[PDB]
Amino acid sequence: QQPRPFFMIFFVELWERFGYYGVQGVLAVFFVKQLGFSQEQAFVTFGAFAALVYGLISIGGYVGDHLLGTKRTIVLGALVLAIGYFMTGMSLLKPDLIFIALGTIAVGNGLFKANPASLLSKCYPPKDPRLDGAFTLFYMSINIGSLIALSLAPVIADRFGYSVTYNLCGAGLIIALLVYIACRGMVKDIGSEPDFRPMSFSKLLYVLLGSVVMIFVCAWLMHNVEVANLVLIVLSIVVTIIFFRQNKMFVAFVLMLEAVVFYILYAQMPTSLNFFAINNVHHEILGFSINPVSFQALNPFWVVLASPILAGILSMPMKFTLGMFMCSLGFLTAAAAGMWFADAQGLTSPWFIVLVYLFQSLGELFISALGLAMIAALVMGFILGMWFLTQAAAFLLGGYVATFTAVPDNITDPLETLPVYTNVFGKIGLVTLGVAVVMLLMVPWLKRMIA
Amino acid sequence: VQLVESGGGLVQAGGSLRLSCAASGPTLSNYAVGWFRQAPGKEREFVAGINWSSGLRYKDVVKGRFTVSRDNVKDTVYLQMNSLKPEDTAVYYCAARFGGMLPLQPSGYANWGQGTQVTVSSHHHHH
Ligand SMILES: CCCCCCCCCCCCO[C@@H]1O[C@H](CO)[C@@H](O[C@H]2O[C@H](CO)[C@@H](O)[C@H](O)[C@H]2O)[C@H](O)[C@H]1O
Ligand SMILES: CCCCCCCCCCCC
Ligand SMILES: CCCCCCCCCC
Ligand SMILES: CCCCCCCC
Ligand SMILES: CCCCCC
Repeated sequence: QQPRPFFMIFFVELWERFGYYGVQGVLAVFFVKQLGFSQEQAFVTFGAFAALVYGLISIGGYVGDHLLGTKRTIVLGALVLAIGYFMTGMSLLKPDLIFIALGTIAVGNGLFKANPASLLSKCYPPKDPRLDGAFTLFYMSINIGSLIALSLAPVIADRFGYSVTYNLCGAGLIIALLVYIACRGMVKDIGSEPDFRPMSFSKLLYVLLGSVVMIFVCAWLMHNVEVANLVLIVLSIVVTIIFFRQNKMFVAFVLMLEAVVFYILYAQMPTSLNFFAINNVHHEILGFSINPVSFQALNPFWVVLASPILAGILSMPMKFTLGMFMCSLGFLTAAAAGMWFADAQGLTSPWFIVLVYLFQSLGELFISALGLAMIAALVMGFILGMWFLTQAAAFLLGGYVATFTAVPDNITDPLETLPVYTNVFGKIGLVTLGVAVVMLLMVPWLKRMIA
Repeated sequence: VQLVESGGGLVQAGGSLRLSCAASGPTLSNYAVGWFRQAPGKEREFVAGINWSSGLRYKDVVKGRFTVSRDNVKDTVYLQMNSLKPEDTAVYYCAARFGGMLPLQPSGYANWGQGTQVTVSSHHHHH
């Protein structure tokens, strides 16, 4: 149905996302159990990690377009990422390595992320109708890999340890690289302009020097989140100043602030919603026992099923509004489940968390899939930078918010933790409901501005 | 996923016994281990437990007599039972639940040992 390089890109993307989410699903638990962080330290450190992983995505599109070429940067990104995964596996021998290893993943992701999507776009003549379907299959590829990782990585870490789990993440990247190298002939006339000139070693060294610097800067910021906070606060207020000095851009600003709220909520899945499942949900569904950390896999699951369906079925601002109402309902469902539908021992049915993740995933399908695509319809480079900066800030803010659900390591009673989760999830849901209503009210004015 | 309990037996009132719980493939380290007991004609009741990060929970009638502890090297959990009394007679089970929580009812725990008989006799030596 699709060009042959599509299937190569599909499977490179699947395996790279497998590696990434294999780490992400277990990282907060690893912080708590293996490094002895409190839940608060683990949550804010995960927020810092997630912030850097996202903010650095801005680097890989530029490097691929203008410095080394899309295909060269896929190779370099995959190599740095695999090195990062093996470095994380090694951090169990050398605990002092952990932050450097996470910086290597962040920077490696930064170089890699933007480029397979770019490559896929070049596999089709410019107005080919199959483009939309191919990109929906690409998103499904991301989420099949993520589904497998979130399902299996906690089981693997429980049965064989973290060193094995992280080495398998590295192996998944190695197998993405082997499949890419094996299919190189399929994309011989596909690439950005630098792919077809010989590689400039001047630019390659600039990219390696800058990468290593960034790896060390990431390690420092993740170790000292209290200065990551001020770095991003001052960067945010300053870039806000420089956005305000320089009206279709104002729509980009309000949509950016709405996305910030969205990412605050998305950031809870590996932290507060993860530990809520650990502490206050039954670990059995349809009669099978499961690792509650695997509950995170419900997000890609619902995406995998719902992206085709919703592909078959207003315009820009109303889809954002709809997504925000869905996310609000996810957290209100969590709060309601804990408030009214718990056992005498403080535990709630896992079907309530299935529903939380359904709502949350529909919110994702309305918002993050369809955000910067028609933020790109309203707009440049400055707003791309501000976009990534503010969404990284969103992940830091999300870690801070998750700390309101943090449980001391000495608490053992679900009736003590249930009211904490429910108070926080309910207040998140009420604030997000308010935000969705103001979005609804502004939908007509924005939709005029888009004209 | 399967726990083996050991160390039960017959003891006189005021004596002591130590139960131990070991798991097979999974690392017990990620688990809260609760000890339950079922006396003749009653339901399983929570006795004592330790979560994955050394938090402890106890039934009121065994406090000051029972101690739960964990040897994370041997991947084993222990119940030290001192000042034993006849009404402590029961089948004892260890149960394991992932994470930091020790719920009171058996339905909170997915993995179960098979049970060890503990009997405490009123026997005392002749004066
Ligand atoms: C809601 C998402 C569900 C994720 C789907 C899980 C993928 C299947 C796991 C791999 C094959 C099963 O392998 C094993 O099966 C048993 C029962 O099935 C499960 O349960 C066992 O392991 C996990 C973690 O090790 C423990 O939390 C659990 O209480 C234990 O009983 C695990 O999930 C899995 O270790
Ligand atoms: C495709 C050509 C391979 C180029 C690999 C060159 C690596 C340069 C090493 C620089 C060390 C810092
Ligand atoms: C591959 C580089 C390994 C660096 C680990 C540093 C650990 C220091 C422990 C003393
Ligand atoms: C297509 C080959 C890319 C070479 C990049 C490797 C740089 C270490
Ligand atoms: C953009 C919101 C920042 C809030 C800091 C407390």
